[PDB]
Amino acid sequence: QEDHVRSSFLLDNQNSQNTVTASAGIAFLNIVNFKVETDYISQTSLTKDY
Amino acid sequence: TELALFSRVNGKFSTEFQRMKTLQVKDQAVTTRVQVRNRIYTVKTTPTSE
Repeated sequence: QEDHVRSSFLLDNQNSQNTVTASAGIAFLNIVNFKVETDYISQTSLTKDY
Repeated sequence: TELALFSRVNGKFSTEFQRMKTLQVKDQAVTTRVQVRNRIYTVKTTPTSE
């Protein structure tokens, strides 16, 4: 009896997260007030097997 | 965005955009082969056969 077994596993994974929070707040002497903010969240995952 | 004028006129403007995506692929390929070969007897003719 001859037996051969060959297993091979490959796994790959990659995550990329970006966050950008840009804010601007102007406040005069109780006459003019302007508050702005910008949030940007991005996230990509990728897994690959074999 | 928040804008206040004269400490009496208020304006708020809140926008949001979520965009999610998902891609999955799965492949599979199984191959099997069984070969069997029995050889039990060997039947030959006698040299004195007519």
